[PDB]
Amino acid sequence: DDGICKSSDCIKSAARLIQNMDATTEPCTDFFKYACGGWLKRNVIPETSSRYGNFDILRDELEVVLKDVLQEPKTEDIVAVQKAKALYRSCINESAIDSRGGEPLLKLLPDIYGWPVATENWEQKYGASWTAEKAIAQLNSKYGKKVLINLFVGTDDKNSVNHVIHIDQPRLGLPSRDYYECTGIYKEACTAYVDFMISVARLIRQEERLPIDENQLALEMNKVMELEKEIANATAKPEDRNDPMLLYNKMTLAQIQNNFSLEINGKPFSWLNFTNEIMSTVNISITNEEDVVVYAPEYLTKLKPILTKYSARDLQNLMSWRFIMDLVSSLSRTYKESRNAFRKALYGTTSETATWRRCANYVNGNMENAVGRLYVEAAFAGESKHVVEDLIAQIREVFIQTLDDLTWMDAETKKRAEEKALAIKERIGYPDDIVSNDNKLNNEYLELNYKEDEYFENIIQNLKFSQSKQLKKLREKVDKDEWISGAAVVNAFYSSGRNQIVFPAGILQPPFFSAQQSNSLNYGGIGMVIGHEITHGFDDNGRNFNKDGDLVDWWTQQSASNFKEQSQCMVYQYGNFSWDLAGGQHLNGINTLGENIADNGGLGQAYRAYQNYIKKNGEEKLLPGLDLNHKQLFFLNFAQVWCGTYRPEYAVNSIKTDVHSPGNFRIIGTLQNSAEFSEAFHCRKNSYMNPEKKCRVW
Ligand SMILES: O=C(N[C@H]1CCS[C@H]2CCC[C@@H](C(=O)O)N2C1=O)[C@@H](S)Cc1ccccc1
Ligand SMILES: *[C@@H]1O[C@H](CO)[C@@H](O)[C@H](O)[C@H]1NC(C)=O
Ligand SMILES: *[C@@H]1O[C@H](CO)[C@@H](O)[C@H](O)[C@H]1NC(C)=O
Ligand SMILES: *[C@@H]1O[C@H](CO)[C@@H](O)[C@H](O)[C@H]1NC(C)=O
Ligand SMILES: *[C@@H]1O[C@H](CO)[C@@H](O)[C@H](O)[C@H]1NC(C)=O
Ligand SMILES: [Zn+2]
Repeated sequence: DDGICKSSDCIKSAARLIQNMDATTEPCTDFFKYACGGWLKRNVIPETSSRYGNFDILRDELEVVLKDVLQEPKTEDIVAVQKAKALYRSCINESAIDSRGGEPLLKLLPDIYGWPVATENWEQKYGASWTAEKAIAQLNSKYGKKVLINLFVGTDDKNSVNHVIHIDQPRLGLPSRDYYECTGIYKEACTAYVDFMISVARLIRQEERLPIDENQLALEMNKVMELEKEIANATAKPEDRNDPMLLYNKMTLAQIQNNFSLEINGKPFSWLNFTNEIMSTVNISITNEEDVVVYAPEYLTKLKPILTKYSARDLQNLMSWRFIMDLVSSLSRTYKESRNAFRKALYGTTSETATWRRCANYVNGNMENAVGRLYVEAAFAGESKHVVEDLIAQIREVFIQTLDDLTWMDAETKKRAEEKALAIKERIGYPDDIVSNDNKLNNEYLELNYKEDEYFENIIQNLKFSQSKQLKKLREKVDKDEWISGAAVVNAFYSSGRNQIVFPAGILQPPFFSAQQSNSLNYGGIGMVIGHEITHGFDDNGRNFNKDGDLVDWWTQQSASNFKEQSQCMVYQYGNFSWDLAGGQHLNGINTLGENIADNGGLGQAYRAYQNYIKKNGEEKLLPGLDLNHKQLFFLNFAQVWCGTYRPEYAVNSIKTDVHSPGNFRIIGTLQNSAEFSEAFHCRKNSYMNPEKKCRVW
């Protein structure tokens, strides 16, 4: 007995670890290169990917399973499954889609008050009866597209069992407000955006047999850009939306009318009319004392002088465009190709992913429980669920025990933190009844009826369905049994309004987890993920919500002040990271703070749980071909979760839009703060990976 594990499962783990690492790099100088340098040398980002790495590879591999389970009818399939497969088949039939051209979009445009640039005599046909209230509400209520003013039904932050109407600033056509500077690194994207507008307007006019005036098209679409630039500059930055206590402003609709008046197309904007135009689609009446949560009061105030300068036509040119730009990829090849330069500018990709991949993901996104059922029956093992349950119990207890060691909280706040940690609701794998209750699964989709030659009608039906569902919830209680993710997902989640952590079946696989892989690897993989999600209940957002999901302050003044002091260290740390792929720009340490807190706390929680495991059960057998002990393998597996790279165009995008740090800096930043990492690899003091100053929250 040489002490070495020689099982097939140890062999597969060892081979993967060996192939990804670059042992010629000193781990204490750059652990990203040490852990991932072999992967980087062997791989090139595919033409269809904006990012590539071990996470993206797992998602690509999950898509293969979805293809296998969606593409073949089975006699015993229940109606829910038949519908998912029919939807899939409608999506992959490009011949049927191509033969329809843009006709499905042409049929639809009268229902959204047209697109003026592709309409003759727009003012007479649609301007005559146009109102901002009706035009915005139509896009919202029927198609789920929120333009200018984002009104939605969501959970009440301060009463987690109830729903309430929210009003917020809208999303933009470009990835973030920064893009609307339209200079330097943003210039290509802005140019491509307007060219994309022009190209689609041109295609529609061609198919409608209208004359093309290239100068007129450019005049109108550049006016769309000038309008959206003003909208973008009026929106609040993410850094100014990160305190949920300050974001929550509840007031009546009468208050909203008194305090946020708008004059659009020369008409006073009626908030009550706007709200009822939306809620009437689900037979719900609204009066002026309805409570509303306004997340963006400053934005509405800034919108007043903006919208007085624009006509109904100018607004509808932007409003319909924001919907159309989403639809062209559901039309014929000619319409699909109009997006090529825009896609390359935002993502760097030169080709769309395989049709069957896009379609598998589309069906999974819209029928998550039907596809989840098919996925787990094909790919998810039995006892896995129970093993992960036990790992969650260990890490939950480690979090609670660590509270005693934390010197920056008083006893009262620690007790409240333990209360919340004990109340976190765990969801593992999949909801049992997507497999065991056919009636319930069929009835979830009963109102959907797909036609296999009508992909466009199918996706439009799905837009209407999911928006009707959302709006109808206004007077209903929150369903505590609902899962915040489908099972066929390679991710994990935390919900502060439900105080719920979820680990879908899709993430319960190597490198994160296998009942047959070494425990060092499981703790460094899924163990860290579990701690990450629990720690989200206590990050700069989650800490503001109590055990029942309510936005209520349970912190003493001193402990809250200390939380900000401790977390400020990480704001500065990650904000000092320069990203070469993003042109040398610095990460946003405020926007990534929550995820960085979760990374740093979660890895430590997982490590301490692994130490307790060894205390109780003894050391594991070593892996063959690796001169690394199991403490070292714990950190190596953590790091290899994040092996990957980015296209420069997408790095410019993600550094502004991603609330996570890039994988390489999740590795460097977290391990820089870990004394245990530097103990395991015997890093000299003030080596790059072992700075004397270390940040710590949880
Ligand atoms: O870090 C997370 N999840 C990531 C998963 C990698 S990709 C990343 C970048 C793009 C935006 C976003 C997306 O997947 O859409 N995203 C995520 O959610 C947390 S919450 C869950 C998790 C934590 C640690 C290991 C594995 C999972
Ligand atoms: C694709 O759609 C066309 C037109 O409806 C139909 O004739 C053809 O059989 C479909 N192909 C498949 C593989 O279902
Ligand atoms: C952007 O918005 C701010 C705040 O309303 C304003 O002061 C500034 O002039 C705006 N910039 C442009 C270019 O409109
Ligand atoms: C909203 O106002 C319009 C007139 O601009 C009116 O035709 C419509 O019936 C109103 N809708 C509701 C729900 O009151
Ligand atoms: C970098 O770190 C220093 C030291 O804490 C801090 O003062 C500075 O603001 C940080 N810079 C960024 C961009 O985060
Ligand atoms: Zn996270």
